[PDB]
Amino acid sequence: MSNFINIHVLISHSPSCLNRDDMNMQKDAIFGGKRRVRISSQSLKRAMRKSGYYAQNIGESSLRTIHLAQLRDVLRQKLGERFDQKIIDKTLALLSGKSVDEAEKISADAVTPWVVGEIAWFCEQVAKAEADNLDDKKLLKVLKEDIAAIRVNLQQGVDIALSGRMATSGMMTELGKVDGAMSIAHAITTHQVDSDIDWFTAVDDLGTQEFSSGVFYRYANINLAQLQENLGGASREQALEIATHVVHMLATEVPGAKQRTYAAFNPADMVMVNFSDMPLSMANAFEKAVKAKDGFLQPSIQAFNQYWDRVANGYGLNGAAAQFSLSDVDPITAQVKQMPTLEQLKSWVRNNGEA
Amino acid sequence: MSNFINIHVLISHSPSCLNRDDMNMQKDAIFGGKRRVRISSQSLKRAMRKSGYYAQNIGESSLRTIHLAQLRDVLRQKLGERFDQKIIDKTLALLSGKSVDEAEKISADAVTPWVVGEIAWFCEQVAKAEADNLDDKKLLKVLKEDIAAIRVNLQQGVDIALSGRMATSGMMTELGKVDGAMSIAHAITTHQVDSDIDWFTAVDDLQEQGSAHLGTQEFSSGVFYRYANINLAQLQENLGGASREQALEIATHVVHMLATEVPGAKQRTYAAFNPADMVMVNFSDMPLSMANAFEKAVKAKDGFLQPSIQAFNQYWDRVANGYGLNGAAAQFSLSDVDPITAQVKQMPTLEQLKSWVRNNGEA
Amino acid sequence: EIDAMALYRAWQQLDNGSCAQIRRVSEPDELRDIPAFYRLVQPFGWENPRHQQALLRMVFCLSAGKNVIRHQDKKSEQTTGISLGRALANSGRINERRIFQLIRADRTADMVQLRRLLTHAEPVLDWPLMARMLTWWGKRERQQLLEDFVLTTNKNA
Amino acid sequence: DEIDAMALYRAWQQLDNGSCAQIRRVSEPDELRDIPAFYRLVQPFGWENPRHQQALLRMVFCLSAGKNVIRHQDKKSEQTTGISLGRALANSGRINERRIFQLIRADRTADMVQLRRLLTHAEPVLDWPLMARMLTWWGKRERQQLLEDFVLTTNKN
Amino acid sequence: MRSYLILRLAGPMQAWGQPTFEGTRPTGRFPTRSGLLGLLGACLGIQRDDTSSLQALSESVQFAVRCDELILDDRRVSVTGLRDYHTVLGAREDYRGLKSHETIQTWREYLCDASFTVALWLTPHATMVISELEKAVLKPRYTPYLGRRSCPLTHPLFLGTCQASDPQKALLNYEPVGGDIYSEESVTGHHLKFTARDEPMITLPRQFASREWYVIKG
Repeated sequence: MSNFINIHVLISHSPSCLNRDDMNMQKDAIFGGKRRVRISSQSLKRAMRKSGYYAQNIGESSLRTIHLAQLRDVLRQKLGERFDQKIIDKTLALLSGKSVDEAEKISADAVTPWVVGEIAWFCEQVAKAEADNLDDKKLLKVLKEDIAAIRVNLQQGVDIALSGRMATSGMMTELGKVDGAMSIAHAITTHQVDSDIDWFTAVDDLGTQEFSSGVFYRYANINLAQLQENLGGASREQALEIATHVVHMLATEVPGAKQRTYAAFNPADMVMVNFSDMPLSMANAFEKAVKAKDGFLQPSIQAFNQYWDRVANGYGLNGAAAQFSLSDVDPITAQVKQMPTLEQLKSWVRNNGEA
Repeated sequence: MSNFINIHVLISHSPSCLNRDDMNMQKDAIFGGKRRVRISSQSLKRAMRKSGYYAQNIGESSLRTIHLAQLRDVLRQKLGERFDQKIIDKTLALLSGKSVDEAEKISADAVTPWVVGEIAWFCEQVAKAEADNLDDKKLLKVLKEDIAAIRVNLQQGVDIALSGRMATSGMMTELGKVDGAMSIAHAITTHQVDSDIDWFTAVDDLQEQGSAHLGTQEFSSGVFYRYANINLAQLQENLGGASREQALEIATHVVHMLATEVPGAKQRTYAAFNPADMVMVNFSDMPLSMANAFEKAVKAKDGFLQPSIQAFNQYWDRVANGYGLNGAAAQFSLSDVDPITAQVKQMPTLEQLKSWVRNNGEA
Repeated sequence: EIDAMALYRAWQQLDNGSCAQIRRVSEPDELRDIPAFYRLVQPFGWENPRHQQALLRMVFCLSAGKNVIRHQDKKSEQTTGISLGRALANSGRINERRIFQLIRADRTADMVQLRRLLTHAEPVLDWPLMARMLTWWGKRERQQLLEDFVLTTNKNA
Repeated sequence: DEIDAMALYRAWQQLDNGSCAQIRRVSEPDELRDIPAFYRLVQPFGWENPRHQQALLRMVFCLSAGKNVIRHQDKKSEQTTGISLGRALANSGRINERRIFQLIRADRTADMVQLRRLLTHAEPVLDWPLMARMLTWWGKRERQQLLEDFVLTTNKN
Repeated sequence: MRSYLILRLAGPMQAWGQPTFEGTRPTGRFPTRSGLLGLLGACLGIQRDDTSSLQALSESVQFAVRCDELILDDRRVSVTGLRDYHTVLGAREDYRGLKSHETIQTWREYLCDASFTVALWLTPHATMVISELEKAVLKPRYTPYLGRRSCPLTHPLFLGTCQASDPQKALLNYEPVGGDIYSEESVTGHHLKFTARDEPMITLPRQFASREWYVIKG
């Protein structure tokens, strides 16, 4: 029973039109002295969130906004048959800290994530309080007593239980603070994307590099205890189910229309999952930027494996570990159960690292 | 026997923002006329302090606060089974120098480290004192005679035995001054860093995106040099007179933490959970940092990490040979590197290094 | 003199491309390297060399963002509106030592630091007053900034 | 309407050591305007009224010689005023006449610097509100009266 | 730095007086010093002739008054006023004896929708201590009212007790924040004053002397 599960992913896809800044340029980042192409974790997260896989296997995603008026209209249309409009308005008002009239514009302090199931639950508590002659103050007081009952509703807002939420006003300041379970890094390429060439000297002499594809390292880990808590006390099984869908999405999703370069042929380029007591990232396997052989993918896997060996042996990691890669690279010595397909890896995660 | 344990660590981090200032900008520092990214000592100290490894292997961290009311209630709830409530309250008042009503906002003059075990022991002494109609000033006079029996309580407050404490009022003003045993430096990168900048937004799911204004968060990656040392004599003293064995124990736990613990800042979004790539521990008579190995900012070839480590090694040769350092030294490194001068015992794993420390550098 | 609210209104209605392109500078003089700047500030007398330095400063601050500096007209009662220092102090986001190190910061060091403060504090203020302050920007206008900051912080507590 | 001198005095006496320290570092009266602690000190005493600023700047500057360099003493019930600055300086036995000479002939700013040096050196005992009035006007007449009081005192005593 | 006692004066109607020797009995917009001294007096069952106790009280205590605006269902309700055509039949014609007027008439002004938060503290020459005042306000001896006896309190006189440097700072801990404050002690950033004739001349019954409030606007 280890508390952290670490997801290491090597993914091969285009290095362009993925994640741009304010000036039409693809994001990047310097690592080990070389410029890598970067996809930013906000982008990853939101790409996963709005993905179809998520919609079909996790649920509906949170409703993030700053427009309380329009949220008011939405909540009326979506809950209006179940509570009276006045109870809805009261509830949104108590949670946001703003007055809900029928004005045209009502802004919160910041863009906040909203779960409609959660809001509905609160509507229940508000209406019940109204029938029970409770003032807002002891309402807040009693709600503070059982929070897990509020977190149960995050099973309809899993993205929030995963990546967290802060509130600055309303009752949400004491009932709505959620500490995210999943930590996720920025995707960085394992290699330099600028062509490794001095064009001056080169013109005298008139591994092979890829250009329309690049190899990215994605790291994420999930704090199971934390996920269970944020979900209102759900079981380690439900945890592991969600963590599994995250291993999948992390291993497969590319922001925008684009997808993995070899999407139609294999299901994943390289994936390793590893249970542990303390999270640790493998990015340092690429501090020394990878140099091409037949492209960048298997020299990257080679690096990943060599480093995994040295770290595991050095720091004494005897937690469960599984890896999926259909490349024949020199094998990874430690007790790392190899997985023939992706799905088998996913089922190995679903089963707490034994299947 | 050598009094000082020197701990040097080289740790490389992926893109991250592990420590920032009042305006959300990475903490830096100028060294050798170049800009290094910096992680303050405080950030480290507290990261270690509140870490899980500390809770398992060392004990309970102190409780730092200024809100004496909240602290009062905490003390009541956690000690009520062993002492009567106004024994407790009077202890808190005597130690703090402030009146403990049941007003629910009572502030000390500054944030201060409170060790619950210490407080317990004081509770005993004062119960004893008022079974004896003994005066407060006289009790002060008594407790001042034997400070060691007060310091012995810091075994349930090692972080303070390591990092010292000063108060400005209450009996602590003469009973509570601890001179820290561990000295630790701000972590700095061994190379120049020009930080990168992430231009971000927040999508509003309810409005047509349109033109927006983008936020900016400074971030970078980098190879950091951590340094810390432990004054064994001082630590023994601060623990009521513990043995050198217990000190070498705590020292070991510090080595582990300093090699593995990373500040939590921005980690949910940059996740730079990196373990150290080199750890050297060196016993000595006079503490000495190796920061000067990177005074000439390390220039990168096949990364910053390899050149950093080689820099560290070469300087260590120079200084060792120069100042004539005959002290126990051991090194752990995830890379097989150019050989440091052979008088340093290589360790294939971190735990082997740690057992080498526990055993006073002879095993 | 230079029309302020005009320049403000022009900045509020500039096209987002030009806007983002301007924001990107890191020093007022770098604005001279940008076309959108010239088109922006030409209607307000950039062509007269007396007014140039001033404009460079004003725009630089505005370059913090299209809606970082929030103008608010002075109340008819009051003789002057909310000055910069009062605004910053009112933000609650600025530390006294930032202001102190601001007024002691050298030509040039000075504007960069101010812009950082502006983005951080997103102040509501009487803009033309700020504009005047930027027109002159000498020892006593700086010292006045520190005064307003310190005195407002003390008043409000 | 008129500036309270005694209030300011006592205020300076009870100031926290850090603030006093911060103020004690000016080397010139106008530098007081660079210092937060100063504005906090003189805010109650009408700093915000332009009429009293120069005056206040001098007062504080002289006080800024030390926390108890200027020992105030009340006048005797009989006589109409207390001890004048010149008289006290002369009474100290540490001040040489030529110092006063070069003082009353000094340019603006420089005179206050010199004066503060004389005050640190002498630790005079005097009627502070009197000195405060003197600093409030500080013109030819006052400089002259200073040297005269000095001379006649040194003559009899 | 200093310990404060915090009271709330709230009721449907209040009345805090201004100089009059006539049948119209005016009100101002917030508690008068005299009146607060009277409120405390009533709590500390002080009879009207007890000049010693009255003087002790007056020299011991000082006040700061905050004007709290009412909010109902997220709307502001301004303090308004009221004039009562107040009649008395069989009223004394003279101080001695029993002849009386058929009818006399008076006009008395009240404050509607008013509520105040008061902070009081002790003087350096205090004959009293705050524990006393707290005990009294919690268990008054004479009936406590808001100006006139026909004006009940709708909220306990005791609000709390705390410690600070300003009155302003003290009052910050207690909702609603944002109202104007009239204090007997100066607050550094603030320069405006407000003249009144609140101060009871205890040696001379039912006569008041001029004083000045310090104003801390919100």
